[PDB]
Amino acid sequence: VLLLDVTPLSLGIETMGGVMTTLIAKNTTIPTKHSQVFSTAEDNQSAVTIHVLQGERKRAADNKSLGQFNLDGINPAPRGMPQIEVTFDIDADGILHVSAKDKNSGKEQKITIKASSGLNEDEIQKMVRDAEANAEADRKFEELVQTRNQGDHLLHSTRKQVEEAGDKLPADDKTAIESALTALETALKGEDKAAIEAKMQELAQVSQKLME
Amino acid sequence: KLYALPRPT
Repeated sequence: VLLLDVTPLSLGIETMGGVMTTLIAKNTTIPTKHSQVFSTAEDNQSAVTIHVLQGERKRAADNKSLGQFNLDGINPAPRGMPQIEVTFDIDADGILHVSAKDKNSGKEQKITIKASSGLNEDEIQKMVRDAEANAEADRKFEELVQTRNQGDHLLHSTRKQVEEAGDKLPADDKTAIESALTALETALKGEDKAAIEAKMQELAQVSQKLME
Repeated sequence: KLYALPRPT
């Protein structure tokens, strides 16, 4: 065939840190189904949101929002534990169906998106031109986030491990940590990846007695 | 591998 229907922009959802995680690649012939499993950003999280996006940018904010819904009734468990199956399916007439199911609870939710939604051709071109042009920055962003999320996590973990102990060591151990949890807390707010890792490391240091 | 979804409002 010399011609076929495709979905012209990548399709996905928003993941922790406000990054887009793709789910159907641009220029994928339709119809088509894809599924991917996800978890929860943090501990004891009973609900998630699924924000459906169209585009080629690493910033979820930079892409086109097709919609959203919540998935509730998830059993508060530790982060990474729940298994939330998300599925994007585009039928032959370009209708997009997005489902999310929590494998444990069996809780499921759904949204239907009209083929005509999203970005027009002019807008399509631009996206693509824009994505390419900002490739370096989108990369930088992505990693920034990957670091930010490791840190967020180190954060709750370190806090969980301390306020977990009694012989919190010479409390001088405890104190160095609190003073390092701050530095990190603050570093995190920045856009500078190195500074985050650099505080993660200092934190990793004055935590010997807690890592043990 | 494994991605992470955040909390609603």
